[PDB]
Amino acid sequence: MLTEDQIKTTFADVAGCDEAKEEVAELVEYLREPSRFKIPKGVLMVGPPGTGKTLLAKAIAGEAKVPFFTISGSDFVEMFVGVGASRVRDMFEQAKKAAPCIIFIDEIDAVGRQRGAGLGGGHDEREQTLNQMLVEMDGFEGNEGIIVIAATNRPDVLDPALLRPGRFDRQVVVGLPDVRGREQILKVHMRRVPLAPDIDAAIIARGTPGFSGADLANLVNEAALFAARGNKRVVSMVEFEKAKDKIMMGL
Repeated sequence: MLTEDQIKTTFADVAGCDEAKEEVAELVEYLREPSRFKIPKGVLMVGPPGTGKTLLAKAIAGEAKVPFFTISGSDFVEMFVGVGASRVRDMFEQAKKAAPCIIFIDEIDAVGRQRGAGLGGGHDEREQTLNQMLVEMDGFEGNEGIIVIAATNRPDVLDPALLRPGRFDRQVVVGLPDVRGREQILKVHMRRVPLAPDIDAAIIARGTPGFSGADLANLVNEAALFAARGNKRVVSMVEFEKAKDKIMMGL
């Protein structure tokens, strides 16, 4: 299925990520004015879970004032079964009507998973789906202003056909926030939460190395939940301590 985002996302909607926002500047400029521009074709957002990879892709589109499309390669939500070459073609043809635009391939880890022991997939619709995505990118003339984006933490596990020149041959690092980034992100997610005098986002950040953006959003949520559980009007540092610990037990 091809979907389109109906609400714009911009960099204002992305907490932190300052480094990656700078790195994608060139992509935003290409989408705004493709004829002015090697040319971007496929971009992989590379980083661990929770760094906001798909979110940043959506934000590029809103910064450039272009549509954000998503392609799904399976009609079933818990299993990747493919949609086949014809459906892939139809999805690219319809998105290309609206170029310049971003086309985001959902779940590239599944779509690009290596399955044939190098012998190919034949009539397996999963490989038919992958192969047609590659063919469609190779058919871009590069004046259209289309960027195809996907997201992974393991680019080298993907079918190497995906990473050849002209396909997903650019990677953008979307990494974990550093301690300054964590404080920045926490402040965003705490803005509408009632805080005790003892709250110090810098101290929370010191105690949360390796937390992703999602982890930080969830940390604030779990602290707020502990405050609710304790019937407290505001969220204090002890609710953050309880939240941080609960989260460090999912592991």
